[PDB]
Amino acid sequence: GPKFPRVKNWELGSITYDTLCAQSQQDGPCTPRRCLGSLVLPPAEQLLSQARDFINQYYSSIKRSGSQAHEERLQEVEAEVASTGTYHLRESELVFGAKQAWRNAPRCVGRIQWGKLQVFDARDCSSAQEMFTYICNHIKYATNRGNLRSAITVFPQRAPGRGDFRIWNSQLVRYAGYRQQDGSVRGDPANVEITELCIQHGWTPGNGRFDVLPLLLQAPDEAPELFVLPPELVLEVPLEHPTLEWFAALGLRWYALPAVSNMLLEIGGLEFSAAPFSGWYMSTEIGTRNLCDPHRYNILEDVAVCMDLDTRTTSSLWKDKAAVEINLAVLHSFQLAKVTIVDHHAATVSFMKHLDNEQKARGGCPADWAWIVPPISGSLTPVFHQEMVNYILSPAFRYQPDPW
Amino acid sequence: KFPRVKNWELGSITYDTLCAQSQQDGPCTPRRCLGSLVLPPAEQLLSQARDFINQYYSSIKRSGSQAHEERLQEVEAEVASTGTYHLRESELVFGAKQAWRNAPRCVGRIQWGKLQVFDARDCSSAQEMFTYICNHIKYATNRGNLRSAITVFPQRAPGRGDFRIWNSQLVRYAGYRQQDGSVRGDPANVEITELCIQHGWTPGNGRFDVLPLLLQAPDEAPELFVLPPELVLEVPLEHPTLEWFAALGLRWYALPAVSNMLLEIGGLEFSAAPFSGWYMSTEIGTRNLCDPHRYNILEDVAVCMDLDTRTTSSLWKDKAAVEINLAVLHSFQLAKVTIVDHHAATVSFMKHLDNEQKARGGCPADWAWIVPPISGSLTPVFHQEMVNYILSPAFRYQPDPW
Ligand code: HEM
Ligand code: HEM
Ligand SMILES: Cc1cc(N)nc(CCCCCO[C@H]2CNC[C@H]2Cc2cc(C)cc(N)n2)c1
Ligand SMILES: Cc1cc(N)nc(CCCCCO[C@H]2CNC[C@H]2Cc2cc(C)cc(N)n2)c1
Ligand SMILES: C[C@H](O)[C@H](O)[C@H]1CNc2nc(N)[nH]c(=O)c2N1
Ligand SMILES: C[C@H](O)[C@H](O)[C@H]1CNc2nc(N)[nH]c(=O)c2N1
Ligand SMILES: [Zn+2]
Repeated sequence: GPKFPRVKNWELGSITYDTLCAQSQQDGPCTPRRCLGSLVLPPAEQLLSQARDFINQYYSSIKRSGSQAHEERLQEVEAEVASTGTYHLRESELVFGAKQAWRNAPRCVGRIQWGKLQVFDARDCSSAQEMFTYICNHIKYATNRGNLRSAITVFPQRAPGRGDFRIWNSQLVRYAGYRQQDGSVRGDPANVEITELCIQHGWTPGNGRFDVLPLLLQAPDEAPELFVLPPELVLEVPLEHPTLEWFAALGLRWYALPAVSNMLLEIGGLEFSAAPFSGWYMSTEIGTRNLCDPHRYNILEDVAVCMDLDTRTTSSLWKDKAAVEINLAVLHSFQLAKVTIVDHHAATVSFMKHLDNEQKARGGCPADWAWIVPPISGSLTPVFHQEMVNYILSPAFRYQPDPW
Repeated sequence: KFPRVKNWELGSITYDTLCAQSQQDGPCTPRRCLGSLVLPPAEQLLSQARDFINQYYSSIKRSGSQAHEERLQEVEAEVASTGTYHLRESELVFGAKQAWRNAPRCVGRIQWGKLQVFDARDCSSAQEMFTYICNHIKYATNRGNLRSAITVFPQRAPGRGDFRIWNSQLVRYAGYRQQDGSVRGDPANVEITELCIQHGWTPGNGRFDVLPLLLQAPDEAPELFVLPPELVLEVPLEHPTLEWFAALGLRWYALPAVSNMLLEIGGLEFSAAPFSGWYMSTEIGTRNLCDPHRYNILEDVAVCMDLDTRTTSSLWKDKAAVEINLAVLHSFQLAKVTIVDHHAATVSFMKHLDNEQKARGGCPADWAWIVPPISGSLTPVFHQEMVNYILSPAFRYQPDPW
């Protein structure tokens, strides 16, 4: 074959060549000498070239590449950058850019859905209070009484010598994590720092395991302001198991809406520092990671004890048995509650379909194997057996430093 | 810059400095990561040779000695006259252990210093190869108390064909392709099965027929050798509580022994150098029995358990897999054959990472291979960042001989 990465599926014996990776402008963490794939954490004329590239992507997406409108838009952008140092996206350009950022996200297994994204344009927002209103609207629309809908809300872009719009919280919904006197944590240990930041900024803390955090919202060059979500806007699912009656007695729950709020959306050189987006959960994110990680709720031993498993020897597979029942409880409870959720089998089958769609549409799909393969039952899903090429395309969602 | 390597469960950071010692490239470039891929003159030989001799004398703390200097002259003298050289037995022993230590895909490396090395470099015929292989199997098997071992046959030489073992492992079950494309037995072994028959083997018709070995002395047709049934220890599979499981008629062999890899030491290449340890239960329970392109028994077990097969959200697949793994562990424990579960194995690997950090300043590891195929995030290795790179001595893939 050709001189592009050859990609193999070991289950089916089929081969593809990734030619899309040629479009990658930005380097990842690896070199010839060493693979750094498993690592969680990897303008002037510079703006113009990123902007030109994005405008070319837009016009090609609407099959008007080389058109008069295409060439006029290019001239517009360079003139605007020439005089002001920056430029602004048309509305349809933002919608295209946000969908493309999602389509481009190598860590997202949900990308079959990429073309179905509600884009709320909030580039008119001028205060923290209005951010909150926009966010509540997002949450209401996206939650939709359990019939979840993917959405993103985009706040004003970064601007030269003016402060950023930032949502301080890592997600729109987060449970408090309260550091105890003994040094243990009540609630979610992932959220200890954001919890202590909320208190420093005047929040009156609770002391439950599932206290919903307020939002800390920052408008340009202002201290962040604190906003409590009205509890009726935050849909949650109490967890029960279909046959283990005691599981409901554990008082476990999770919220419906996974909504990432700390990522930067980059489109044609422009940087949207506040641009929260939401989808629906894959069940392993809740049942395996959030509930069973040792550094999260860590409930495995408790569930195993209730199941009367032999927790004293690794070889009884007590961890695997408990984890499976916890995942089942998550699925069953969301289903009973009528809240959209997808299991890791159905999600990974749909990601394989996505890989085939993108092979034909673009000649490849950037994908992070370690993130795509679910954290339980890996080789039981078709993605385990699929080789993947990881690279950065733009538009992109990127990590950005915390605002404090 | 040297890689920062973080453990996300403990918050601890190390820096890998061992990777600087890498000379051969992996598949990745700055543009794109290819880490998930399964398949990625005299002065050149001389520099690899010297570097390996330096590794050796350093390992015995005699670096810079008379012995060291003289050995470097011997190697130099032999390469300059003949284009090649030969290893002393003790250097071979050191290189074999180092190749294993360096194997990025191996979760069992806490064991690396405990390897029995059989020198089979005085082998001159397929007949002799078979004798050496039977001794390896008998030693390694040890009536169920498994012992890691490697047997090293003669190195590649410029003027001739290679010594090769055609089979990918020393023990493999036949796969018989049916007229309608389906397979009886192990679908992974269809090609070696046909090669065996074609070289004269009378085939069986079972799901677990142990294959003969095809052994090749240089520039000769391979020869067929049936392993004596008493040499191949096997474990019938049953479940501690599910009575019908035994009725599935399942079984696996005790001894995992890879026989198709090339061992490279100091620039010299050992095209036949089979090595063996003991199994991690997920290799059998998860991959060999449940891969859809392997024995693919998930659905049969699910039905036997009376699971709801009609929907993925019942997690029938996850439930059947767990019980299959449990049966493997139980059965091996019952038969007194060494096995390690994925929790104990990954915990030991974490200890190995820490040992290697102190000893060498790093450890090459291939995350996708180290994390087990079920319950990944339930093991500590899932949460550990890892740097993959090629050090020498090394085990490598090589082309199939046919
Ligand atoms: C439609 C339902 C969706 C499902 C089932 C889904 C599934 C997932 C899963 C399972 C992860 C890994 C999360 C983890 O390990 O914590 C993920 C990560 C990601 N997803 Fe999707 N997703 C969906 C919608 C979306 C939407 C609407 C966007 C953006 C528009 C998106 C962009 C991302 C990004 C950027 C990451 C990486 C997060 C990070 O690095 O912190 N996802 N998603
Ligand atoms: C002591 C018992 C051992 C255990 C439990 C162990 C564990 C493993 C496991 C689980 C794999 C991945 C296998 C797969 O996914 O198919 C592996 C691969 C490997 N192991 Fe170890 N191992 C052990 C001994 C050894 C020994 C003695 C050597 C060499 C002297 C070795 C070298 C390798 C190599 C080269 C691979 C990669 C094989 C390939 O790429 O096909 N292992 N081992
Ligand atoms: C939109 C959406 C859908 C869906 N099903 N799931 C999600 C949740 C993704 C949340 C990912 C959280 O990532 C954190 C916690 N684990 C790894 C770490 C990676 C990371 C680091 C940083 C600095 C930021 C960030 N967003 N993500 C989001
Ligand atoms: C020593 C040892 C211990 C232990 N627990 N397990 C083993 C067996 C390792 C089996 C390796 C099988 O690898 C093949 C089949 N799946 C991935 C593929 C990788 C590969 C490709 C090629 C060309 C050769 C090769 N040896 N391995 C060996
Ligand atoms: C060290 C390792 O990269 C890390 O634990 C990764 C592995 N795979 C993952 N996969 C997903 N989806 N999410 C994660 O947070 C992680 N964590
Ligand atoms: C495509 C992907 O890399 C491939 O399926 C790998 C994943 N991880 C693995 N890990 C181990 N131990 N053995 C394997 O064969 C594989 N296969
Ligand atoms: Zn890489």
